[PDB]
Amino acid sequence: KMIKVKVIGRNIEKEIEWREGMKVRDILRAVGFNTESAIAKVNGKVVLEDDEVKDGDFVEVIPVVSGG
Repeated sequence: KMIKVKVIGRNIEKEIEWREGMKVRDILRAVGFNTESAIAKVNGKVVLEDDEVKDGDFVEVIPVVSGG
Protein backbone atom coordinates (compact mmCIF):
# COMPACT_ATOMS: atom_id res chain seq x y z
CA LYS A 1 0.00 0.00 0.00
CA MET A 2 1.52 3.26 -1.19
CA ILE A 3 0.28 6.80 -0.59
CA LYS A 4 -0.22 9.94 -2.71
CA VAL A 5 -0.15 13.51 -1.43
CA LYS A 6 -1.52 16.79 -2.86
CA VAL A 7 -1.92 20.36 -1.50
CA ILE A 8 -5.49 20.96 -0.67
CA GLY A 9 -7.12 20.86 -4.15
CA ARG A 10 -3.61 21.12 -5.62
CA ASN A 11 -4.19 18.56 -8.41
CA ILE A 12 -1.98 15.63 -7.45
CA GLU A 13 -2.97 12.26 -8.93
CA LYS A 14 -0.61 9.27 -8.79
CA GLU A 15 -2.37 5.86 -8.76
CA ILE A 16 -1.48 3.96 -5.56
CA GLU A 17 -1.73 0.18 -4.53
CA TRP A 18 -3.03 -0.60 -1.00
CA ARG A 19 -2.33 -3.34 1.58
CA GLU A 20 -3.57 -5.12 4.81
CA GLY A 21 -3.48 -4.22 8.55
CA MET A 22 -2.60 -0.55 7.87
CA LYS A 23 -4.73 2.43 8.25
CA VAL A 24 -5.40 5.89 6.70
CA ARG A 25 -2.99 7.48 9.17
CA ASP A 26 -0.01 5.46 7.90
CA ILE A 27 -0.60 6.17 4.19
CA LEU A 28 -0.54 9.77 5.43
CA ARG A 29 2.59 8.78 7.37
CA ALA A 30 4.16 8.06 3.95
CA VAL A 31 3.84 11.80 3.77
CA GLY A 32 5.48 12.02 7.20
CA PHE A 33 2.06 13.50 8.00
CA ASN A 34 -0.87 11.83 9.80
CA THR A 35 -2.46 14.64 7.78
CA GLU A 36 -1.47 17.64 9.98
CA SER A 37 -1.79 20.36 7.40
CA ALA A 38 -5.39 19.89 6.26
CA ILE A 39 -8.77 18.19 6.46
CA ALA A 40 -8.95 14.83 4.60
CA LYS A 41 -11.74 13.63 2.29
CA VAL A 42 -11.58 10.31 0.25
CA ASN A 43 -13.87 9.81 -2.73
CA GLY A 44 -15.35 13.17 -1.79
CA LYS A 45 -16.23 11.99 1.71
CA VAL A 46 -14.77 13.70 4.77
CA VAL A 47 -12.82 11.92 7.45
CA LEU A 48 -10.42 12.28 10.46
CA GLU A 49 -6.64 11.31 10.77
CA ASP A 50 -7.66 7.89 12.12
CA ASP A 51 -10.81 7.32 10.01
CA GLU A 52 -9.16 5.03 7.51
CA VAL A 53 -8.81 5.64 3.84
CA LYS A 54 -9.01 2.58 1.55
CA ASP A 55 -7.75 1.75 -1.88
CA GLY A 56 -4.84 4.12 -2.44
CA ASP A 57 -6.41 7.24 -0.91
CA PHE A 58 -4.25 10.20 -1.89
CA VAL A 59 -3.19 12.59 0.75
CA GLU A 60 -4.29 16.37 0.79
CA VAL A 61 -2.17 18.74 2.91
CA ILE A 62 -2.17 22.53 2.67
CA PRO A 63 -4.36 25.56 3.58
CA VAL A 64 -7.59 23.79 2.53
CA VAL A 65 -9.55 27.09 2.25
CA SER A 66 -12.08 26.36 -0.53
CA GLY A 67 -13.56 29.77 -1.40
CA GLY A 68 -11.51 31.17 -4.30
